[PDB]
Formats: sequence, C-alpha cells, structure tokens
Amino acid sequence: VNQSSSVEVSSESYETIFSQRIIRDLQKELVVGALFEELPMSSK
Amino acid sequence: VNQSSSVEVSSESYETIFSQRIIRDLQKELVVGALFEELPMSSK
Repeated sequence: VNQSSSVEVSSESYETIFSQRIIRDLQKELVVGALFEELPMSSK
Repeated sequence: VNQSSSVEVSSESYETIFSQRIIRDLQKELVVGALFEELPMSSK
C-alpha cells in the first residue's frame, strides 16, 4: 500500500513486522479474595 | 445427600464434620465492675 515507489508491495502484510509481544494494560488489581483465612473443611 | 454419584452418604450428618469450638464476640468490656475499691463489710 505504499504506492509511492514504482514497485509497490503486494499487501501490507509485507510492510509490517508482526511482533508477538503480548502486551497488556494495567489490569485491575485484586484485594478482596486473599485477605481472609481458610477453614480447611474436609466434609460437606 | 450429595447424591451425584452412585453410592451416597446416608444422612448428611455423616457428611458434616461437627466441631466443638465455641466462639464469643467482642463482648461488652466491663469497665465499672472493678474500678472502685472494696470495704470488706461484715454486717448489714
């Protein structure tokens, strides 16, 4: 799609480097779940 | 109960692990019972 040059590439796939960094946003942190303690129940 | 599988416990009492732990709340602090001294009386 850069058609400026006479000999332009077929797709934009060939004009792009697909890095595979899997970036992520700040994701809501979690507090409520771990604060408390467990009663290892072993029965229903 | 927990009747999901062939083979089930009979009463759900054979399920629950009854505990014998007893718990009492924060329970009103008794401030004025002992603040003051005693006159050990021996008559009305």
